[PDB]
Amino acid sequence: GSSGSSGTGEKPYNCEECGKAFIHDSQLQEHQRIHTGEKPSGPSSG
Ligand SMILES: [Zn+2]
Repeated sequence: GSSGSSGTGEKPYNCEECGKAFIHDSQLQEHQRIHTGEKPSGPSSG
C-alpha cells in the first residue's frame, strides 16, 4: 500500500473522526456536522 508515496494526494483539511480529507474548511465543517449529531446506522465502525 503506497499510502501516499508519489502523486497528488493531500489536503489542507481532514476529518480525524472518520478519515475524510477536504480541500477547504467549509467543506469539512459541512461534514463534521454529521458526527456532532446522531450518526446513522452504518458508519458506526471507526
Ligand atoms: Zn468525518
